[PDB]
Amino acid sequence: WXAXCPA
Amino acid sequence: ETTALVCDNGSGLVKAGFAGDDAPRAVFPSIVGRPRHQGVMVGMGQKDSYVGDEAQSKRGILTLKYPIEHGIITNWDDMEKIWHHTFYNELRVAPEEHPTLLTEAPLNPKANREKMTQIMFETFNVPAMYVAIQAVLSLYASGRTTGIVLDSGDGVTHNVPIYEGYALPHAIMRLDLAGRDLTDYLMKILTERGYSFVTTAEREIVRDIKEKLCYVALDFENEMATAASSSSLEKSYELPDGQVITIGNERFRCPETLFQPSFIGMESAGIHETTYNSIMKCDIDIRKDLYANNVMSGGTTMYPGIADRMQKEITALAPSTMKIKIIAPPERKYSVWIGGSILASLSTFQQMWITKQEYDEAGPSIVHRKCF
Amino acid sequence: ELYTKYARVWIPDPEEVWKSAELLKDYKPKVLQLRLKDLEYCLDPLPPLRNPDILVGENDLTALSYLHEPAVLHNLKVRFIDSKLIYTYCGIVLVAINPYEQLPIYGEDIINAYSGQNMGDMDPHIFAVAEEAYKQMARDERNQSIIVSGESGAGKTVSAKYAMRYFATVSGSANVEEKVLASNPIMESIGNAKTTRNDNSSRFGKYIEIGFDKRYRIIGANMRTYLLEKSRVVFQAEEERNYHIFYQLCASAALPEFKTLRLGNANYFHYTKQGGSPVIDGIDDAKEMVNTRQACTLLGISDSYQMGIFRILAGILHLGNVEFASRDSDSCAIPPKHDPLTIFCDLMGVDYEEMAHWLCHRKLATATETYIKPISKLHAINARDALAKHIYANLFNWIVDHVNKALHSTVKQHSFIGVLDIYGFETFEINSFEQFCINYANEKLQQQFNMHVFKLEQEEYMKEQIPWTLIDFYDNQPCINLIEAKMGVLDLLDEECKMPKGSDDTWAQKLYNTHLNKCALFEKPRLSNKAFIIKHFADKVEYQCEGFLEKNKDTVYEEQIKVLKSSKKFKLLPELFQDSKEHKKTVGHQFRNSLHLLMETLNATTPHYVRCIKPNDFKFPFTFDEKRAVQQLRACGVLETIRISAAGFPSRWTYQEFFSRYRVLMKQKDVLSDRKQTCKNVLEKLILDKDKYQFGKTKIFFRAGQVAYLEKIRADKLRAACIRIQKTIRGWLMRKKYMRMRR
Amino acid sequence: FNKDQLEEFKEAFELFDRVGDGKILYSQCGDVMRALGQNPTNAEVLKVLGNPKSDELKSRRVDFETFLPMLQAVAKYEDYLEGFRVFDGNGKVMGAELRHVLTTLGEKMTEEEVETVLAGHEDSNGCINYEAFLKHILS
Ligand SMILES: Nc1ncnc2c1ncn2[C@@H]1O[C@H](COP(=O)(O)OP(=O)(O)O)[C@@H](O)[C@H]1O
Ligand SMILES: Nc1ncnc2c1ncn2[C@@H]1O[C@H](COP(=O)(O)OP(=O)(O)O)[C@@H](O)[C@H]1O
Ligand SMILES: [Mg+2]
Ligand SMILES: [Mg+2]
Repeated sequence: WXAXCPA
Repeated sequence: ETTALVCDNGSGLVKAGFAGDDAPRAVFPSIVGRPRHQGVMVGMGQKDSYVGDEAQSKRGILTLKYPIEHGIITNWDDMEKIWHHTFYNELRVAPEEHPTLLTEAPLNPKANREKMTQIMFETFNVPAMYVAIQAVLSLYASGRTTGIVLDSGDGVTHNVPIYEGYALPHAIMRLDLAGRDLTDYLMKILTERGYSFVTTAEREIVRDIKEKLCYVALDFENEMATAASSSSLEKSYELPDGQVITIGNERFRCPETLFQPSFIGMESAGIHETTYNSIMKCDIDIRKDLYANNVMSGGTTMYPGIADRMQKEITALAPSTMKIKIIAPPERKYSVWIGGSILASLSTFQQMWITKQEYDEAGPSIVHRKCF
Repeated sequence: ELYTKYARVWIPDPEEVWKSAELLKDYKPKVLQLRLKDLEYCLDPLPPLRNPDILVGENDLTALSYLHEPAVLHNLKVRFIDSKLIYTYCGIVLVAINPYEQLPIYGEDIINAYSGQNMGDMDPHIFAVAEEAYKQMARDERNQSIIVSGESGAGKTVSAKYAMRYFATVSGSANVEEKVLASNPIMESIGNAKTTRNDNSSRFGKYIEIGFDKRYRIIGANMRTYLLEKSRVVFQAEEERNYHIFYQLCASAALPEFKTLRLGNANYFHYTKQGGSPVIDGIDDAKEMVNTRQACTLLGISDSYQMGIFRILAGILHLGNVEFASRDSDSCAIPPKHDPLTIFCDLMGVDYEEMAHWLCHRKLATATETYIKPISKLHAINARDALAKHIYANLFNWIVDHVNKALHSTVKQHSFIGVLDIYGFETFEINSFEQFCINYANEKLQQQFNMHVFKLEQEEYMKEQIPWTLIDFYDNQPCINLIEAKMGVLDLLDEECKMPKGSDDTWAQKLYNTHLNKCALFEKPRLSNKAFIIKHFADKVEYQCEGFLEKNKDTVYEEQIKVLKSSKKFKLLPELFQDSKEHKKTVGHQFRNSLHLLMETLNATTPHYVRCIKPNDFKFPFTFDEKRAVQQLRACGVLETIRISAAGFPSRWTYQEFFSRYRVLMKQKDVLSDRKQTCKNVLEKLILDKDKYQFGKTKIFFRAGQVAYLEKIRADKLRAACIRIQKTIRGWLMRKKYMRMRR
Repeated sequence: FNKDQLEEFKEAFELFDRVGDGKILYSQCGDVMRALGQNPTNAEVLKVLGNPKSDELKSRRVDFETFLPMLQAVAKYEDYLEGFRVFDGNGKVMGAELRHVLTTLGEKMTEEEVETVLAGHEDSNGCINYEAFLKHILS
């Protein structure tokens, strides 16, 4: 992703 | 007439084929490999890349990236190779001549749709494109117009309640627990038995174990006590080199994490309790219909017994009178592709495509505006 | 604007579609005083006007001076009843009305008499059109075909019989035709059905190519079939029947050969049972099949294959009795032993357990693996019926091949003349997917007809000097676009077959939403959601949506075909299949594609046309009923053709024939041996302007009514001179009486 | 008409009186006019007679004085030639066609009248020189 997770 | 293409960017597989077929004409892991060692033999062949079944065959020599993580495309440069390989090698088709249909998880970052379009029109020059919610396509796949679809991929799990062909977007839940996190947990617990799997090529060796020998406990505490009480659960497996490895209760302990993400250390509840808490968000009128039409979808729901474990569990949350039914067609891994094949061949849909002309006028923002 | 005392006019009536009057007050400008034997009849925001008795009975319906439905119906009535003439022409179209008694007319010496002569030279007869076909094929290597069209029982098959007999006697020098006629019992037995209005209606379209050598001797004939009504096999509206062969077979169950076929009575089997009407009056099917079996025996199909055919049809009847128990919303099954599957598997020699599985489940196989699913009881029932329809349609396409093997000849076919027998445009008091297909094929055929007639008139005018623009034509393409094109009625019908849950109720809503006020030609019946109304070229037709989808749907599960193809008991069952994307295609798209295979065959060819119309419903010999015949003649597009011709310059006179008839108008002042320039001078006196006539090279063309104008002024001059002559004769004769008395 | 004409016409009229009352029937008035050189149409004859009804036409008798205004009213070749040239160009006319038209069109005559007027004017082919026949019937 961009925040709460690695992607 | 020119038939549309139907393509599904899973995390774990690419599935592609021609609309109107009842199965994909290509499936292969959406995996990109690069050589890491030194090339000793001058005059041997040389490649900067392998894709799919190639990167599978040689994997001992390669580092394997997935360009997709939790359904977000994490680098485009490899993804564009995966699409290029899909159209030119797997389907052997010019994309200039066929509409294309592309498939996406419900919440994922809105920038993803813009880039995923921009590459279809700039790189492949596709005539026409559309992007469709995986759970919607699962309904077309399973012959229904009302249901709640639980869909779980290699990279994402999500629920989407749909009633009478209206989707119900306030009631939509997304847990990114998936095949890959079941793999990584499987590695961590396998370490307990004195095996370690350390590398990308080796992680797929784990995954083949997960696919062959995992199953879901119909009571967790019963079978856990049983395996301690006797080894009848225990089964064993041959690594590529011929080493045997042997696995007990531990093969169910991974499927149980879907029902207790406390093992992985997630906050949120198992997918039964998300499914229920999704239905509760729905209007009380509809719920009697969503309880009957529970549809399993995607490969992470292929584990033997997940259907019964779901039914026995959600039948404990739901009020005693309601009829609870769970619907698990044995092709469900394909079903998102099948339902996309059905959708792409409807005549009403032909008005829906994003045209190259209208993208060229409107710019990639069009994909949010038109598509849903 | 002519009406006088002693004018005559046609008026509408409830009982005969038109009735004549004489007008007995001179009209000038609001109501007319008419005698019949009195009425005053209203004018409204003019009445039709009637041809002088010299015209009525004239041998070409375009010869008349006033063209309209009353005059046409009158001419056909008087020719049929009074002169016992069954044949009449309109424009190029021959129009044929079945005498429904035998007649002398078809004998050999008439066949010989017609040969060699043009369509103006002789009174109309079917031989005259066949002789036109033969004469065009003699001018041009271009193939010719003959198209025979009308309501069921109007006499299409008999008109084909005679049209082929013409070639057989004139060309033939020795035995194709005796084989062709021996083919009729077989193709009727497999291909004819009993329908609400009459029995023995042909549910397909049949094309015979008579082949010629390079001296136009008949070498051999090739038969093609199109547009088969496959849906009738498994479904039947009330008081109809499926194809005769099934009843003949059931009626024959007592015979010892059939005894192994374990047949019932004809209302036992679920396919034959549905219509509720086993028996046709005055046909004993048990002694029909003796005919059809002899037809096979003569036409070269062995007793081995005949017993194969009946073994397959008994297989289908036994297949239909298979009944499925449910287990589930999503699973069904077959009870522990089910007798109509036990018998069926013995008849076609396959494993009961394998059919039990593959009937019940279906298989789907990807790049990697094979998956086997239960299916709901409704899908299993649709699959069973799609299988029965596929077995039937392949047995049909096989019997037509083993016929052609008897009818081909190895010599090269230099050219062919083709004869086509096809159901006519048809409108009923319920309409259903079959009628929608029939009316779509008729819309196509009369597009080809309109374009052909418009071409032939563009050719004729350019044989003259005259500008084309006066010509125009009825283009019916927007109805074909409504029926056939994408987002058309058939396309949205297949879409409901694709869509996850589909019903005629939900279909019709799509129809309305898309067409209802987007298109001039699609309409909703004011007081139903369930039906829709199409403005077909002839007349508005109302189609009910209910049970389109069940009729629309075929999909054969490939593994069900494979279980049959694995059979080894007898040789015919493998042979039928032996010879996918095809298997998916719905009935409404196999019909489309077979209609293209037809229209591309005809569009390679030059058409000639025969229209059949049926005088009366009740089988009364050689009477006539107005109320049907007007509907038939609208269904034939004859009325539209006539109205178009009346808009143009319908009448033709050759300068010689005009001068000869109208010399009475002229004077010795005004005759000069160059006939054309004399008539050019005279006509401008008599009729004001070219706006009413054109000078051709060899003919004069008139707008409607100028012929009646000529006959009016001629008859006036004729009476004026006649009475002058009588008056003068009596003057001198009375002077003779004055001499008689005074002497 | 002068006194001499009136006297000759009255004498002729009285010669046609077959009942002795000095009168003829209305239906004979036209015949007398034609015998006296008039050529009225049947319509003209009925008009000068006053379009009489059947009963008075068949039984009502009128003397000369009432007849005279009618004769006056009636009194107050190239057309004949063109009329015959309609049905012709060798100067002949078929006997059959003239017979048919005279017995079936116009003021239809009896077969005996047509035979009588045509008698002696047709040749072996059955053709009449119509200029001579016209002069003959106008004499
Ligand atoms: N038969 C099976 N049993 C258990 N797990 C499976 C099975 N097939 C696939 N999986 C796992 O599920 C994931 C693939 O699911 P899939 O629906 O193909 O993903 P995607 O969303 O990319 O299509 C992978 O983690 C794979 O290991
Ligand atoms: N020209 C004809 N002479 C004698 N009988 C005729 C003629 N035309 C039609 N009929 C009668 O009408 C019947 C019905 O017409 P037919 O051609 O057999 O059916 P269809 O018109 O459906 O092909 C014929 O069997 C025959 O008895
Ligand atoms: Mg998926
Ligand atoms: Mg017939």
